[PDB]
Amino acid sequence: YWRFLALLGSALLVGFLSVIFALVWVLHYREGLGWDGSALEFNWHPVLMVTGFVFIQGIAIIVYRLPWTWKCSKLLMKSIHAGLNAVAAILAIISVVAVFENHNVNNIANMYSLHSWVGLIAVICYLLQLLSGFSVFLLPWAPLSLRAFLMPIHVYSGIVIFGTVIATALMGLTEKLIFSLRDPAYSTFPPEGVFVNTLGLLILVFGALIFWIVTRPQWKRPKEP
Amino acid sequence: YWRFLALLGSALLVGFLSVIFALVWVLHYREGLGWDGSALEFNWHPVLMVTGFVFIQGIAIIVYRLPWTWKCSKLLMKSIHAGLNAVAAILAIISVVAVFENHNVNNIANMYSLHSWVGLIAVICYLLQLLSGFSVFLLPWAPLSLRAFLMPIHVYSGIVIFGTVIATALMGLTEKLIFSLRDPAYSTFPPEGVFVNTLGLLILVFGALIFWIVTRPQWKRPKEP
Ligand code: HEM
Ligand code: HEM
Ligand code: HEM
Ligand code: HEM
Ligand SMILES: O=C1O[C@H]([C@@H](O)CO)C(O)=C1O
Ligand SMILES: O=C1O[C@H]([C@@H](O)CO)C(O)=C1O
Ligand SMILES: O=C1O[C@H]([C@@H](O)CO)C(O)=C1O
Ligand SMILES: O=C1O[C@H]([C@@H](O)CO)C(O)=C1O
Ligand SMILES: [Zn+2]
Ligand SMILES: [Zn+2]
Repeated sequence: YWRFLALLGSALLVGFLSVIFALVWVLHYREGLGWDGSALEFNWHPVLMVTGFVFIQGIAIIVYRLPWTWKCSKLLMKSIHAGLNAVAAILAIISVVAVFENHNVNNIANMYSLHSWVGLIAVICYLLQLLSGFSVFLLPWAPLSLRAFLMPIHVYSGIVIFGTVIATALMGLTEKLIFSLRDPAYSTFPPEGVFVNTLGLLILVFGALIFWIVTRPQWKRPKEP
Repeated sequence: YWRFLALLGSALLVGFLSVIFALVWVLHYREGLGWDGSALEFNWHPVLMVTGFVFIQGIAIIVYRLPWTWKCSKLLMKSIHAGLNAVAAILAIISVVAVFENHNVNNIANMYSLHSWVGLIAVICYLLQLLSGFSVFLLPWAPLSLRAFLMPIHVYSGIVIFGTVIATALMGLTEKLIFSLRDPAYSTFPPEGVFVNTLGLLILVFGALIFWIVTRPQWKRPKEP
């Protein structure tokens, strides 16, 4: 229980450092934020993605395993889980729309890269996990048998999409650093290169912590009567 | 059992398509292979990495869950598991040495990228899982209690390193396509862009299949007496 406390502690810390490093990076090293820059608008993409898709979803994934909720309502924890994932969906759609906007405005191509393919798959599958999850596990009419055999799929899919999102983030960082750090070139180890690489590792470690927490059987929410 | 057969079937298929797509890509679209090209030598990197690190390790990770081995020796299955992971280590070290060689020969920088940071971490941790795994679980002198509490770490770490390796592969593809596809630019959807993006997705799906297989409790190797 207290070693769980230390794990949730570390996960929260690394996660918040991921968001801080995202913000510091776009504000300091890049040009900033804004709703038309146009790269000012683009840099909403990494910031949103880290914030909702990696961090908020990272937390939503393990919301049920907090002990101070075990004797809380299941319908309430379903509400927190659904809603937290929902904030993360909204933010990720906003983040993808930002890129489609900066690109259509600036006459760049869409969906040519592997980062966008994987990314868009993870987004679509995230909304399918959200819709099925909401129309089976929150909603009332779904027969208990349908919950019974959707559940292992739904847990697995959640972990898979989480990982895929981490992998797409690291691909995103790479694309941005290679495109942007031309002179000083990325190869020359410039300050933004080390800073962003570190943010990468933080996003990675945070994934590792969330996976550890979420795969302890001794911290699963104790089964309902 | 037969739905397991179909899963191992699909995993093997997608895995072999990953290796085929790697080879077709470096041989067709790039310049080829060789032990001094110098990019001929480099293109050993993706090919080796896909082959040993993604595929051979993908198989080693689920070797114990094949039913036709459940009433086989545990020491034998430990041998296959160890040895398969060992082939994958050898190949991955060869693959990293290839890059350090092409780069030192051609005066490029080392370890400036996030793909190399994560990649090198995954390699070091893969050799630490290999050494600890070999000096606890194959070797005789390790007290059963030390196996008892190393095991959940060791399973977790294996799954984490597998995923990290998948993420580093996708980062690698991205780097290579962005560096190499200058004219026709990657953005222009050239044939190699679609082919390699597809190889990316195959590497991804293969990871998903291996994770599904390896997290079915009904396919864990039945515990020793
Ligand atoms: C993109 C959206 C979602 C993702 C990534 C996701 C992910 C997950 C994950 C990873 C778990 C395993 C947690 C654990 O066992 O500790 C889980 C459990 C669960 N999820 Fe979701 N989920 C999503 C949407 C939803 C929605 C909308 C609902 C609606 C009620 C829902 C209901 C549940 C339930 C009931 C559990 C079982 C909790 C337990 O007793 O351990 N999920 N989810
Ligand atoms: C991890 C979750 C992420 C997802 C799911 C995701 C998804 C996407 C999608 C669908 C696109 C295509 C948009 C378009 O074609 O206009 C895109 C573009 C892009 N993203 Fe991400 N993204 C993520 C994170 C990041 C991060 C953290 C960065 C950091 C800089 C980044 C950098 C880029 C860049 C440079 C592009 C345009 C180049 C391209 O089309 O590949 N992405 N992303
Ligand atoms: C990089 C090297 C390695 C990786 C990635 C790795 C990965 C894994 C994974 C993912 C599992 C879980 C499989 C399952 O539960 O179905 C596992 C199980 C196991 N591994 Fe390893 N392993 C490595 C090295 C070794 C070595 C050298 C040994 C030496 C004997 C070993 C011994 C075992 C044992 C005994 C099990 C339990 C099998 C069972 O009864 O289910 N591992 N390994
Ligand atoms: C997935 C497992 C992989 C691992 C663990 C890995 C690891 C590494 C390491 C440690 C380096 C640094 C070598 C040096 O600095 O000279 C490197 C470089 C490189 N790798 Fe990978 N690699 C992997 C897969 C791939 C794949 C599939 C490609 C496909 C083209 C690729 C493309 C590159 C490129 C272009 C470089 C040089 C640029 C750089 O330093 O980032 N890698 N890799
Ligand atoms: O609706 C639900 O389904 C799961 C599980 O019981 C499925 O077997 C769960 O925790 C609910 O409250
Ligand atoms: O976000 C991007 O960065 C590069 C380039 O615009 C930098 O000048 C690019 O092509 C993107 O899509
Ligand atoms: O050496 C071993 O340790 C594990 C497990 O028993 C640990 O509890 C296993 O399968 C062995 O043969
Ligand atoms: O493997 C590589 O591809 C590019 C470049 O060499 C292509 O001309 C680069 O810098 C690498 O390290
Ligand atoms: Zn852009
Ligand atoms: Zn090179």
